Amino acid sequence: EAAVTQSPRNKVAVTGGKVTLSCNQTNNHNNMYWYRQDTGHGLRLIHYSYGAGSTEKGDIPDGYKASRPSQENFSLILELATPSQTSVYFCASGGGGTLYFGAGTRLSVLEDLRNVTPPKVSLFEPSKAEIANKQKATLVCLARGFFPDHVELSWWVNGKEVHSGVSTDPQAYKESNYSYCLSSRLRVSATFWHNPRNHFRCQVQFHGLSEEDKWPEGSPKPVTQNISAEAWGRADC
Amino acid sequence: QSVTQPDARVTVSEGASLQLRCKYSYSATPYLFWYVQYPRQGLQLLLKYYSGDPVVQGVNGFEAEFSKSNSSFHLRKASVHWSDSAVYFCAVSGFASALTFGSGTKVIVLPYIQNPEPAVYALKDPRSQDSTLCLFTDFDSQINVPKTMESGTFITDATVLDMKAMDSKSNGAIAWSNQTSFTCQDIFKETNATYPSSDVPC
Ligand SMILES: *[C@@H]1O[C@H](CO[C@@H]2O[C@@H](C)[C@@H](O)[C@@H](O)[C@@H]2O)[C@@H](O[C@@H]2O[C@H](CO)[C@@H](O[C@@H]3O[C@H](CO)[C@@H](O)[C@H](O)[C@@H]3O)[C@H](O)[C@H]2NC(C)=O)[C@H](O)[C@H]1NC(C)=O
Ligand SMILES: *[C@@H]1O[C@H](CO[C@@H]2O[C@@H](C)[C@@H](O)[C@@H](O)[C@@H]2O)[C@@H](O[C@@H]2O[C@H](CO)[C@@H](O)[C@H](O)[C@H]2NC(C)=O)[C@H](O)[C@H]1NC(C)=O
Ligand SMILES: *[C@@H]1O[C@H](CO)[C@@H](O[C@@H]2O[C@H](CO)[C@@H](O)[C@H](O)[C@H]2NC(C)=O)[C@H](O)[C@H]1NC(C)=O
Ligand SMILES: *[C@@H]1O[C@H](CO)[C@@H](O)[C@H](O)[C@H]1NC(C)=O
Repeated sequence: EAAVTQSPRNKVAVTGGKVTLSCNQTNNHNNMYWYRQDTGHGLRLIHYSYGAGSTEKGDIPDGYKASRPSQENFSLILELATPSQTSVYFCASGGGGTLYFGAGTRLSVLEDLRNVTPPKVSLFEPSKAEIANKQKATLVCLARGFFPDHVELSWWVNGKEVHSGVSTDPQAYKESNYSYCLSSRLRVSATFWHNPRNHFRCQVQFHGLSEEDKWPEGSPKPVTQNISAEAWGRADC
Repeated sequence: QSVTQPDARVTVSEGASLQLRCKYSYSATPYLFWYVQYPRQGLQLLLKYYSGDPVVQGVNGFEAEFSKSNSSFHLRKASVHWSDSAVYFCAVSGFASALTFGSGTKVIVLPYIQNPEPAVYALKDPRSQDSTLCLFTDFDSQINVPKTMESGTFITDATVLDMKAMDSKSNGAIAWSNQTSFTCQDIFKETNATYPSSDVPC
């Protein structure tokens, strides 16, 4: 086998909430660890275990509890979540030597849940100028107004997910104190853009509240959802 | 118990060599590693050292030399390539000591744009009147993308996109503003060749 899986991958919590991050490995490794990555600190060890049934504290164990129920499971329990705990958490399993990692869990612990807002995604069309001189067409997608920045932007052409030619921002930028933005380019050939049968779609999967979760406001619950903007190729002359 | 990476960022050109410095403070006979992180995934091990040969190799001629002598484990790559851009982390452990990581070093390798055509285009969002933004593209990897000044105006950081052709690498940055009438000519004032969306049928 080959796997270390974290869940949930994304999470929004309120100050004082209970959060449990899970990790399951199909490596039989005796060791498991929980780290948090933060700008200016790289990865810092929180807790770890040398074997099923036992827990050992890492360097910054305050605020977190760990629990290794069996060989392949290692959980981090933030009993009373605090804003300082919003971070990207990584789980790893290890056989005395090199560590095998998970994909990460994005966690936001808010003082006020009502700051959670989904994005508005806009699809800007290719410049005719660029098209004329370069025979290439850059479609740029722009998502804005989303508070948690737990999102993934994708491109779909004629129903199939596209990778060649795309370049989206590696990190969402904050455009206000509780609002983020993210962009992406999809450059195609003028020939391809000029075909009216070609259907372009910029998707942005937003991770927000769960159906369970209480929403303390008279507005739509900002639940997890996909939001898209699309366009079709245009003929020319 | 302690690892130190002095440089948080290293910008190198494709073709040029790369060295990442790592200093460690461990009582014991430390174990030493170098992990790399591609954008938004976990860390993948790059190379490791436990005992014997002080010079360890990894994938792609990535070398790391150990020295109790002066407590370092510097990473080196003879010639770097665009795909090498990532965050490189150094780590130290030991018998019954969990891995300790450095703060990381983001390596930004600039590709060679053979024939660059700096142009700033104004794009439009049809399903929204007034909605427009500026696309700065095809510039050379050495030029510095202008920074924002005002509120209500934003300029992203350069990104490099690749198409499926031998050339097809292009630099780009995006800008937009909620202002009444500011053009792409002034927000990207420190650059070359502004092609305006004057449009022509033939
Ligand atoms: C152009 O846009 C700016 C920025 O506003 C933001 O635009 C995007 C980037 C979005 O992602 C959002 O984050 C946001 O809409 C406008 O600046 C904003 O101006 C308003 C009006 O003055 C400010 O509201 C005030 O907020 C203070 C807070 O103490 C209250 O006391 C006031 O009662 C009032 O409501 C807002 O704070 C300010 N935003 C920032 C980040 O400074 C700008 O007005 C707009 N200009 C035009 C001409 O449209
Ligand atoms: C360990 O450091 C030595 C010395 O380098 C300098 O002196 C330090 C103590 C510090 O104050 C800095 O100014 C410098 O880092 C390195 O010396 C070189 O060693 C190589 C062989 O390893 C030799 O071929 C060079 O000629 C030496 N340099 C000089 C100026 O003579 C040494 O490389 C370091 N050890 C390792 C394993 O890298
Ligand atoms: C948002 O859109 C994505 C992409 O279409 C959906 O992804 C699918 O998710 C299910 C369950 O997670 C998988 O079995 C499929 O294989 C996924 N497809 C792809 C192409 O990734 C996702 O489910 C959608 N989410 C919401 C909340 O609507
Ligand atoms: C483009 O403008 C820059 C910035 O002023 C300048 O340094 C450069 O000389 C111009 N381009 C060329 C090819 O000279």
